[PDB]
Amino acid sequence: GRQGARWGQERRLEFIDYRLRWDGQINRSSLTDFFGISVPQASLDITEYAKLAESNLEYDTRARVYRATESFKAVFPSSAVERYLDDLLRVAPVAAVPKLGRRLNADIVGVILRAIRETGFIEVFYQSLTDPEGGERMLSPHALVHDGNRWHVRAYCHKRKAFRDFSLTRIKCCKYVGQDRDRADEDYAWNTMVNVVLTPHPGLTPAQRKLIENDFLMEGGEMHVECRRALLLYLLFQLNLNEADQRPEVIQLALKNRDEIKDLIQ
Amino acid sequence: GRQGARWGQERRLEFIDYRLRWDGQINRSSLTDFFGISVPQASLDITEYAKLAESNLEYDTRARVYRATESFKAVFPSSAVERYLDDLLRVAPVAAVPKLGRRLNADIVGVILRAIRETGFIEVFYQSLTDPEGGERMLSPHALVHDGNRWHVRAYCHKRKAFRDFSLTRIKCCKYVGQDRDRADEDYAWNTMVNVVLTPHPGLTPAQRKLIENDFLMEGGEMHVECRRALLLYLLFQLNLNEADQRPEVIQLALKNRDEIKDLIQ
Repeated sequence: GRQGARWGQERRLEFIDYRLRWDGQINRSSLTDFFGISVPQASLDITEYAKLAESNLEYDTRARVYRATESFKAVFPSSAVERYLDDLLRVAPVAAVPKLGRRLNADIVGVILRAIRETGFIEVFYQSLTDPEGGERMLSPHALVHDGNRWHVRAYCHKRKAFRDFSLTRIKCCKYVGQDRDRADEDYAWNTMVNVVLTPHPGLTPAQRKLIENDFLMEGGEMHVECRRALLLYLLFQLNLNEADQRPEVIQLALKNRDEIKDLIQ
Repeated sequence: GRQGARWGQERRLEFIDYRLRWDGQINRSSLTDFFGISVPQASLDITEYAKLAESNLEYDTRARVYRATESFKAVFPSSAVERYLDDLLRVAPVAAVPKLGRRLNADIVGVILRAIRETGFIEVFYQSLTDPEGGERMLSPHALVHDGNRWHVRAYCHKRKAFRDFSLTRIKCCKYVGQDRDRADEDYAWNTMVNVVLTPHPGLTPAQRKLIENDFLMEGGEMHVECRRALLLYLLFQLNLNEADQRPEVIQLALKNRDEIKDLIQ
């Protein structure tokens, strides 16, 4: 009722805050288009956003948009994540492809977050298709990493004496067991910044070569992205350059009837 | 201040609501581990959740967890999306791989949502690497589809007289232009349910064959997933079965220095 209305309105205020942060402006008809609300309601939402931050935005009468002011500081922490729009879209017409992969375990994630926050020791049972028997492992983690769909923890392995990555869905048990020293400054790969230069794939026709350079805002046929050395492997996966242990276990399934399901594709 | 505290607490109430929906229970130490709050605060959060739905949960003194009651109905719409935990993790230690892909355009998404809601005509400029020149197109959409990272719109193409998929980042312009008739019941592929049977990949050793069947809860070495015919192609991408037009444009980049960046991988 009222709680459902205040909850729904709060997401629209986060939409406003997001649009101002990333696009620099918002139209009243953006709210009506996106959420299916009336023009009056969109006017109430904009007024409510202004009560939280009176100088975050300003109406431009000629253009008929609200623009982010010079003093704009986002009101909600959610505005900082680029993909938050995807979440707003998914929560407030929309359909999903079936996810084959395993579901993230909130208990294991919580223990790892605690251990990162407190620089703790954790004892895990890690089990992978590369070593099916699995084994217990002693880790000191210092970062939880999002790779599109997949999560992995960056941690110090103590028997092995090196910093490594561990896929969250391959962690079957996770227990906090002690307090450690901070090691983050010894993970050189994690801290070394690499300037990755991308160009349009050789072989593209002139037209698709110019399209891709326009789509990715390249200067002189080049694009620059800063990556930590310990994350290069994950960036290259997006370009489909490698294919191996650190990809999902879903890849290791197979269709019982590959002939019959292929016919059904159109 | 107070607004920041009520906003932060609301995410913890959504965590509670999510855990009850998906895991059936929540521990007080789950809140403290995940959010870094004090035990007293976690007690205040649980009490606040109970005020919204007094019978959604019940404390089990022996196990020391709050369990979802028989009458549990989620309090927040966000609890319905499995991947909402990933969003809570990303908003409230955490790092991200650089996203190479283009950012979702909220204006275009809003026009498409409006057209789906109102069964409208839309006029788009669609531009792809398969046809670089691009072209204007007349579409009547009826679903917005999430495929992990990627979005596409399922729509009726009128010059072509068929239902097709259109990647959202390849839509460069989108305008609502008219009102249409409802066509959803004529999209047979979208409405035809397919029972996809998956098995462990042939060739796996006995150990990794049993691991994967335990990980995906298979009965008799088999797994069943319902897919709409018009979504089979996207399910097969997760198994890496095809590789082509409907994958990201990012795949069509290349590393300027493939030798130097390969050395840096460890």
